[PDB]
Order: sequence, then structure tokens, then C-alpha cells
Amino acid sequence: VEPVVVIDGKGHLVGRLASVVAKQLLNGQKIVVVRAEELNISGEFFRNKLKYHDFLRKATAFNKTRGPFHFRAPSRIFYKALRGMVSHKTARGKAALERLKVFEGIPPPYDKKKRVVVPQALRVLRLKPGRKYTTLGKLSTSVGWKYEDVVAKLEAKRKVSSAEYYAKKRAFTKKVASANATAAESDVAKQLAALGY
Amino acid sequence: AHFKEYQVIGRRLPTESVPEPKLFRMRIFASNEVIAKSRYWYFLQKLHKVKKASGEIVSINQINEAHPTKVKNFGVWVRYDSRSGTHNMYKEIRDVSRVAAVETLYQDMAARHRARFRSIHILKVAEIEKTADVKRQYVKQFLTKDLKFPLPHRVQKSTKTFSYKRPSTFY
Amino acid sequence: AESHRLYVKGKHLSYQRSKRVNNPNVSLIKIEGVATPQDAQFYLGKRIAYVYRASKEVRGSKIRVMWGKVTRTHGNSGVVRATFRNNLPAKTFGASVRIFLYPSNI
Amino acid sequence: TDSIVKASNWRLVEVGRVVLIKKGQSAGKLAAIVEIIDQKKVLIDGPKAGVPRQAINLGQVVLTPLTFALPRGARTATVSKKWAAAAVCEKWAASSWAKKIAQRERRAALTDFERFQVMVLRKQKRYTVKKALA
Amino acid sequence: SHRKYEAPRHGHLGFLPRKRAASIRARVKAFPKDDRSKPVALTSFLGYKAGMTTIVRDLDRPGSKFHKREVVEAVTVVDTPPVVVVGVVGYVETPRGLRSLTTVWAEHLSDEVKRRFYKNWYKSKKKAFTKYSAKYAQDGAGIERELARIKKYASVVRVLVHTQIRKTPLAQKKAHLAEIQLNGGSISEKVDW
Amino acid sequence: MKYIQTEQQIEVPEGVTVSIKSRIVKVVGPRGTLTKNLKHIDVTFTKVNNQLIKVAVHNGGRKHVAALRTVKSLVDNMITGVTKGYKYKMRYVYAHFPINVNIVEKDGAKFIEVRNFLGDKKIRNVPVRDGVTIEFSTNVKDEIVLSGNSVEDVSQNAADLQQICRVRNKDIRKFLDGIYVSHKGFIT
RNA sequence: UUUGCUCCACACAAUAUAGAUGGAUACGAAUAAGGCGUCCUUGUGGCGUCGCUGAACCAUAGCAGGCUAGCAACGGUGCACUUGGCGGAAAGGCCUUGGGUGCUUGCUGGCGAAUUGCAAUGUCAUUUUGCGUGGGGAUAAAUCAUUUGUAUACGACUUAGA
RNA sequence: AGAACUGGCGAUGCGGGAUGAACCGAACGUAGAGUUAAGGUGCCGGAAUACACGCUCAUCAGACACCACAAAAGGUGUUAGUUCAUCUAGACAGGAAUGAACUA
RNA sequence: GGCCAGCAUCAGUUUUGGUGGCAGGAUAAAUCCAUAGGAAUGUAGCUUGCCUCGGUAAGUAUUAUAGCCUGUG
Ligand SMILES: [Cl-]
Ligand SMILES: [Cl-]
Ligand SMILES: [Mg+2]
Ligand SMILES: [Mg+2]
Ligand SMILES: [Mg+2]
Ligand SMILES: [Mg+2]
Ligand SMILES: [Mg+2]
Ligand SMILES: [Mg+2]
Repeated sequence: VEPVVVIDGKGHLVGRLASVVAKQLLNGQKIVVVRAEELNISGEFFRNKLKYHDFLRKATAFNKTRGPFHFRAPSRIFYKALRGMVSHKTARGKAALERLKVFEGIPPPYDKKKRVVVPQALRVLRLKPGRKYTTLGKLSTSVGWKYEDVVAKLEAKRKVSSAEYYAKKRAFTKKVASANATAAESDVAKQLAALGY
Repeated sequence: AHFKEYQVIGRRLPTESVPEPKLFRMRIFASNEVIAKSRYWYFLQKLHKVKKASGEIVSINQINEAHPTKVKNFGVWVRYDSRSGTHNMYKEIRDVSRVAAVETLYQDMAARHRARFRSIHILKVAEIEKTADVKRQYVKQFLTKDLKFPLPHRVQKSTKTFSYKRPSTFY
Repeated sequence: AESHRLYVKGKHLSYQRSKRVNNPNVSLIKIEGVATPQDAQFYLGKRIAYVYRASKEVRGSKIRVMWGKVTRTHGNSGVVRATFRNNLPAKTFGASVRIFLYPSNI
Repeated sequence: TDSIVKASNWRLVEVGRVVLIKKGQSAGKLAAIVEIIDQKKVLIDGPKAGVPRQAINLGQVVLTPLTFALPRGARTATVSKKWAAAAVCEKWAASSWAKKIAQRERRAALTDFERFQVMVLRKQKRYTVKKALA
Repeated sequence: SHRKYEAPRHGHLGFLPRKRAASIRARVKAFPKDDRSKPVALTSFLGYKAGMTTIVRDLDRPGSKFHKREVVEAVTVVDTPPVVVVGVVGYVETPRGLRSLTTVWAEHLSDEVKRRFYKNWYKSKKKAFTKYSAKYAQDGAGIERELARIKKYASVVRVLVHTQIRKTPLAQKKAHLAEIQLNGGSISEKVDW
Repeated sequence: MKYIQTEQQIEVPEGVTVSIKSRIVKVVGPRGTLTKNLKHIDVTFTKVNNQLIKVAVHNGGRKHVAALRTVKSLVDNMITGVTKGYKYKMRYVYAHFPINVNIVEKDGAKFIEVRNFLGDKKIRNVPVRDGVTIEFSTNVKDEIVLSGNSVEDVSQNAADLQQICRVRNKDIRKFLDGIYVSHKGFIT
């Protein structure tokens, strides 16, 4: 519906989210993903760390700069899962990937916008309680991601500003609710109730 | 499929030497009457010197549950073939009809022992009339006085791709 | 008012196809707000237009149209099949189309 | 200084629990749990709303906060007597859950002329609300 | 089939590629970790290599055979005239790495530094930094704003310095300009220094 | 087999107050305060009265039920830790070389120093965890006493002292030199 | 190198669209738990209330939206200015003060529409760039050639020269 | 490597098995519409992130005939089952079920 | 009368909804009503011991101030 949909990546399964996002991009919807460092993957941390090291050992023998490129950042890990679900070698696939943006944290342009979630990909709604899972932020650090602390510091600063904004918004909402309640019990309110509004 | 219970009555073909042969009856669980008659000859050929070409079906009638809206404890005896050997087994199922219990039984055998339909013989299905004759704990735990339990971690269904709030699993 | 729309927004998904062969004579259309084959029965027979722009002006306009119609439903999720007088071009996979309310049975 | 343990408030699967059917022929109708078959199956019966006595999966219904006294395994006639005595229908109609259901149905039954009247009335109410806020 | 005899590999694979350096002045890719409980000081210096010679000294190492005995050693001499501070640069931490935010230059620059900005100095009009010096013509409000921005946002402070090439026997006449990180003290103290 | 219900009982004495919310357990008693985070078990706590607390698991398998009893023991150790405390006694065992143990201070870190183990020139140091106090009992030859409110902190700190004095490249059956836990008990 | 270069407002041409057609509508955290309101001794506190999806909320009437009269409120909102504060992760945005000005469908009036002929996107968006008006702003370098040897197969590199 | 009966490839495209002379489905004039076969419906990719009862957690899980491999022997991992004995006349461990030997 | 379209009434093929009347079976089985008998995961009442003056625990008691199961019509 919205011209741009911003998805908060916290608490989403990587594969389930990537499948949903890839289909949206091919259907013509622009998608922005934020907080890629809070993504989850099913299975314990050690098991997923072994999987990435299996990916690390794959490289072109005669020239390593030709072989598969191993990106360490959480946003790039999600991008790899997404690109594998798109025919990226075609012009149609290239156009779809140009309608997608992935960021660690919430950069300033999108920190004042509305974020949504994908219920089909949420860990708390999919995984059986008690099952082990890993966070993409700690997995990236163990394989050579250098900017975990910088993102954490910036996120803490953003949340302080966002909490102050919510305090003013909450107080304004209470004032609006009181005026609507007082404006009820009138003839206009009675007619609206009969029509469902 | 969805099982129905039939009574099937058969006999040997009449002869001048032996007019009016004996009538044999059995109860068969099947998804239709065509399968039910086929199963009747399968078990009859295991007990008497007779086959379909040498006999006839007298009557086939569907048997309905007497009290389909009453919860009953059923004891079931089965014989099945594993990958190496044949075994007998007793299990208990709690349902509201015999056909419902049998349908659960075939699902349970497939899930826990990988036994297909062809490898299972239903020996007997009988309702357990009294408490303390139930000998399986997974059934006995539902017979406690004033049984209550919650349903934690409710997962709701979403008809839209995107949601504008974090969902809750309260119940 | 600020809105003058009399059509329903739609998306051109792809041609009718198997795993490896496509059929350009039939296009698959996704209609917003439709998620059930029973709901998609309402839009059967409705006219569809694809509106696009060109640099050259031909008949006193720089806006061109390709006309079509809804023929039948497709799948379990509310997609419909549509045929056009001239087949839609493949570069419009993911482009917006307009589903009009006529011919009407209301 | 006393121990403080936060309490849970789950709706319990029990005899006398009122359930709302969301899938099947009896969707949107109330029913009462009569017997518990297993962890996932119960026996329901609603005579007031024309819900046949049947065994149902717990995934087909939603537990409601309402409950009433009912003997275990009670038949349809007894269920009707207890349902009427406990006044289940009027308690359900007073809840905000039922009112939102009724409000959603009414909003979908409006006509084009009635939708025009809603817009006009909303603007009149908005004028008073904005004046009061300022 | 396997090689007949085992030998270690020739050469080091960590010094690849064996290509020409991008510039004659080698980059400093790592500075000492800052300890902000110390006075502000430079972390590096610039000089020109002159040659080698020999010295004699007494060895002070217990347990050595040559303990308390003279040893002959080779040394290298580097000509190090004083450097001139002509600017400062501030950096901000970013999820994509350090980024330079602001650069503030000194009011006056000598011909040594200005030659570095030209390839045809003898033909030029020598207009470099002419309009930037006008930012000092007023009370310095423009310079104060940029310095305040460095104090507010920067997490790393470096200073721009150039050598005094005219004091060496070299004939280049064109000075070398480089960034040197400041360690010790707070960000405000680094900028004030 | 997905048992319907399993319950365990937790008793509290008169002087101990327990506050549980969102699987955060805080036990306050005469000897101090202990806290524990249990957001990995999926259990439910409820209060019967001021002297009894119940913990339950609903529709749990064999493995899930096995962790329910673990919760009871962990909470109980917190309750008796803030009431009676814990004391671990260790002895020094050596054949020829005496073992010298002393408390030393290094950059305000409160270490414990072990010297002359099997004649080694190396100095062995073990950090003392927070909340653990170390005393050398009198009238007992070669005894060190560790005390604290947290059983895990006391036990693990003593375990570090045992592991740091392991014999290498020798028959450990013959060379029985080390420091070993000899008694587990309470302060009271 | 025949008045070049740059910015601002609109004028006419050309250029193309991976695809506007009321509004991307901002806490955080937990999920075997929370949101909101309220009271106090401000807490891992008491009480009330909500969920069971955005099926919402906001907006939405007038020649794609005209010309005029009156009443009630002193509000709502658009445009160009103005006061102050905040925002550096890619800030390029957010909030606030004052006045001027247009509109108001909160309510009651009076005129106008046709013929596009029974439908034909029936043209109302934003990309880049060029040529002519006039209102301000600023008056350089690089390469070849020559030269150097900290460089070098050739390019390249590093130096010097009014 | 060599025979028997039949069906195929060779001489044959088409849908399916990613890929393949022989397997599965089905055999071909040029087109339109409808319905299917074998095989499939998270994304690549046309089609239910359908419904239902269970089982499985692997520091080398598993995932579909021909087909692109795994065995003997073991595990108080977990699940179901068979036989015998103890236990209301209080067993096992130090106030409710428990023990032993086996099956898959 | 050449090009491109719209609607109505029909014909051929086909796809997707709403609704009416009948037949069969244990002339469905249940529910419901009447009646006989019975039991417990035992309702009312009663007895027994401690109990923040009404709350449990187990004995009796087969419809009473809840109900249920089975046969028969
Ligand atoms: Cl090497
Ligand atoms: Cl050269
Ligand atoms: Mg690296
Ligand atoms: Mg280099
Ligand atoms: Mg051969
Ligand atoms: Mg040949
Ligand atoms: Mg294959
Ligand atoms: Mg698809």
C-alpha cells in the first residue's frame, strides 16, 4: 500500500524474511530493511558458525579475488540470502534488487518513519518455544565484522531521542482522547454511533 | 481416508451335497463398500478354505455409532509386520466413535512405527466400561476430577503480509 | 475532491507459464484487496487498461493505452487471468494497471 | 515486605468455558465446552445459537473470558438450562469484543448515501473537537 | 604425485602484490592507541634519510659473553628539521568506518606548502588559499564555527604538518604534507592545542 | 509424553522475601541479596501464600519436565544462601615441598598466591570472585576456608584453586600433590 | 579560441520514465507476557481497562471543483516571509514565535454547467538537457615541449624553470 | 561376457526426473478454447508459508523410484510396544508406583 | 463502405454461483420425550479431626437443592 515499506528486522528469521522480501521486490514494491544486526537464525550459535566457516573455505584456487566473496556484515549476510532467491543475472532481476535497501541500525533518514513487521517471518510466532537460535549480530562479529560497538552506541543515542518523542506524543494523545470523550454524548455523536462511526 | 464400519456376511456357494452353507460375518473398517468387500475375502481366505470365485457376499450394511456424541475410552489390539518380523500390540485411544478411534490408530502406527495400511490387522476394538481398567498413563491423565489446563503461547493467523504492531501471544 | 479514481489498482505479474515455457497470450494480474478466488469472481469480465507515456505525440496526446479484460481466476490467492488486444510487453512485469468497474452488474 | 510473584491470567480449557467458533459452518457462534477429549480435542455444544453437539479441534475455536457452572458430560437439554440460568448471551453482548464484532458488521452494511452522511457528521463533530482543544 | 623432497616455499605471500607504491611517501596505517590521561603530543614525525655510519659503545647485558665490553654497531642518521603545523582535521565514527568531517587551515601558509598544491608553480597566479584567508579578515566567526563543530562531534583529531625542505641540502623546494594523530587529552584539549 | 501438569513446591522462611517477575528472581535475606535470570526455561511461577511458591510446566515433554526440578533447586540455593550461607573447606596435600598460600593485592584485584608447588619457580595466582571471602583457619594444619552467599560463586572459586595445581608429565597416582575440597557446608 | 563561467525566478523547445493517481501514520522492551488510564509509601507496587489484527486512524462534498449573500465561531488549513531551539550514522530534517494573505463543507441562500452527442488515459504527474530574456556573484589551471634521477622496457613516477 | 519372453532406443520430438539415446507420462498437420497425465505448489517458478494426527535437534541432521552407495555391532538420546516379578498386607531411593530381560 | 470498437437478443463449447422438488439406509444413527435398572472421576444431606466463626481431607449416602451411563418404547 505504502510507496515505501520499512521493515524492522529485529526478531525475524533470515530465510523466512528473505523469501517474503524477494517476492515483494519482484512484484514492484520498494522495501527498506533496518536493524539487520538483530536478525535471528534457527539453530544454536556454534552450529551456524560452523556453517559460515564451510562457506569461507570456498574460493577460486588459482586467484582468490575471483572466487566467491565472503561479506561479514549482518546487512550483507541478509543480502546474500535474498540474492539467491532472485534471478539476479537478468535485467528483471537487476531491476528488482535496485528497489531494496538494507542497513545496520536505523539511519537518520528512516529513524523518524514507521516500521512494520512480517508475521510469517517472526521468530516468536514460528519457532517452537525452547528451540535454540542465534543472533546475526554476534555471528558477524565472530567472523570479522568490525562495527558492532559503533552501531550499539548509535542505537542507544537514537532510542533516547525516540523515547522523548514518545513522551510528548503520549501526552498529546491523552488530551485528544479527553476532548473526543467530552464531545461525545451529543446529538452528532448519537447519529455517528447508529452508523457505526 | 475417512473410515466407515461395515458388517459383511458371506457364504460358500450352495451345492447339491451341501445346500445352505454356513454364514460368516465380520466387521470391517474401510472408506467405501468396494474396499470393504475386498477386505472380507482377504481375512476369510486366512481362516477357511474359500475364495471369492467359490463364494458370494450375502449382505453388506454400514454400522453407525450408537452414541456418537459421548466420549469413550477404547482398547485396541493390533497385529502388524515390521521390517523384520511380526508383532502384537495393545493401545488405548480416547474418542467419540469407533471410526474416529480407528482413524487415529492408523495415524499413530504410521507415525511411530512407519507401518503402512497394508501391514496392519485390526484384531479387536472394545470400549473400556470402567475406570481403573485403563492401563496407559497417557490416557489415564485425562480422567482426573475437574481437569483444567491453559493453552500458553497462542499464535494468531495473519491475512496480510505486513503488520503495524508487534504481536502478542497472550491467552 | 482530492481523489478522482474510478478504477481498482492492479499489478502485472507475469505471463501464463510452466516451469520453463511461457505463454505471452495470457497475463497474470494481481488485484489489490483480492485474496480469494470467490472474491475474484466479482471482477470477471471487467475492462483493464495499461497506461504509459511516450515522447512522440501522435493523436494530439503523448499518453497511450492498451486495453484488455478479465477472463477467469487463477490459483487460490485471488490472482486472475487477463487477455489483451495486443499482448502486454514483458518489461511491464511489476507495473500498475487499472481495472475499471464496467461492464457493471449492479 | 512480602513476596511479590506476578500472576498469570490464562483462559482455561474447562467444562463450562464459553468458546467462539471461528472456522466451519458455525463460524461466529458461541458454544460451551462439555467434555475434554485430549490436549487438542474437546466436545462442544451450543443449543441457543444452533451449534450441533460435536467433537472439535481446539484450533477451530477461541476461548473467551466467560464461563459458567456445568456438570461434566451434560446433555443438550441440561446445557440449555444452565446457559439460560447463567445468562451467557447478555454477558457476551456487554463485552467490548462482541461490540467491535457488531460495529464491524454494521460498518460493512452501510450504503453510499449513508457513507455520505457519515462524512458530513464527522466534519461537524471535528469542528467542535478542534475548538475544544484550542 | 607428491614432490620428491620437502622444502619451504620461496617468498612471503603477505607482501603481495609486488607492485609500485601509490606515492613516494608511505602511508601510516595505524597510530598508537590514545591514552587521554596524558598531555597532548604528536604520535609521529617526518624526516629525510641522510646515510649510515658506525659507533662504539659498552654493552650492558648480564649473562652475555660481551657484557661490559665494547661493541661496534651500524646506525642510520635521519635529518629532522622542525615541522610546521598548518591545520587540523576531525573524524567521526560511522558504521562504515572513520569519516573526515571538517578541516580548518591556518591563516598564513608559506611558499613551501603552497608548492605542494601546484604542478606548474612557475606559471600559476598563486591564488591558492587567497579566498580562504578572507575567513580570518573578520573576527574569525567562520573559523570559530568550524572549530566548535570539531569539538562537538569528532572522536579522532589529527593535525596537518609540513616539512621545512628549504633547510635541507635537497633541491626539491616542495615540502611534504601529512596528517599526524594527536594522542592524550580530551577532544577539546586536542583542538585547543 | 507431554504431561498435562507438573508442579514443584518452594518454601521460604520468615525472614526471606522473594520477588519474581518475567522470570527474574530476587531473593533478599538476613545475609544480603541474590539475583538470577531464568529466561531460558519457559516455566510459570505462582504464589500460594507468604510461605509457599509454586513453579509449574504445562504440556511438557520428558526433557522439559527434567528442567523444572532444576529450577526448584536453583531457587532453593538462593534462599539458603541468604540465610545460612555456604562454606567450602580445602586442604593442602604435599609429600616433600610445602605449599605456601597467601592473599596478595595486585592493582586492587584481590588475588590469591600459591608458591612452591612441587618446587616450581612459577608463581600461581587465582582471582577471587566478588562476594567470596577467604580465610585461613587456625588450629588446623594447611586449611583454607571460602565463604559467601552464592553457592555457584564459592564452588567455582574453589574449583579454580584445584585446577591450577594439577601435576603434569608425572604419574598422578604417585604424585598426589595439590589442594582439594574437603568439606561442603554452611556458615551457620 | 571573438562575452566566457556560475546561482536565482519563468519563457519556449527537446528528453525519457522498472511505472504518483487521498496520506511511508516514528517509543522501547517482553512474549510461561504486555499497552493504556489512575492512586500512593515510586515499586519486580495497588486498582481499573484493552487485545482475539490496519476490517484501523487521518483525510474525504464544490467547473480536477466556479461566481456571489448571510449567520455562528476567533477555531481549522494552504502559500510566501519571520523569531528561537534541536538534529552529523547517509545530519539536508523536526519543532517553535509573531504578523500579513488566500480558502473554509460548522450552518443557511442565490446564479453557472448541456453538444465530449450512449464508453474510448480522455491528457491535470517528475527526469534530464538545450536555446533566448534580466537580477546578482567570482576573474584559474592542467597537459605537451624543456629539465631532474630518490624513478624507469615504453607509458608511468619524482623534481626544476617568467 | 552370453541366452529366454516382452517392451523400448536406434529411426523421436513433446511434459516430468536440475542436468542424461533407453526411466515416468504421452507419441507430433496449422490454430482457438476447455480439461488432465507424470510431476509439482516458501523464493528462484506457474500453483495452499493449506488442513490434520504424530515422530526427529545431528560440534559432518534430513529431504522422493531408475540414481549417482553404506554394513556388522552399539547408546538410561527420545518414542511406542512385549514378557515376568515386586507393590493397598508401604516396594524402589536416601508415601506411589518401581525393578529386570527383550522388540523396533 | 474501408479501419477499430460498444450494447442487446440467439446458436455452439465451457467455467463459476444461488435456489426448488424427490428417493434410499437400523424407512439413518443421535438430540428430544416417556419408562426400567445401575454405577462414580459421588450431587444434596449426615458423621468424624485440626481449623483467622466457613474452608478443606475421607466415611456414609444412588437424586434429594447437580447430573450422568445402559436397556426398552
Ligand atoms: Cl608465504
Ligand atoms: Cl621516463
Ligand atoms: Mg580481512
Ligand atoms: Mg601503495
Ligand atoms: Mg561389448
Ligand atoms: Mg545406424
Ligand atoms: Mg536427478
Ligand atoms: Mg508463484
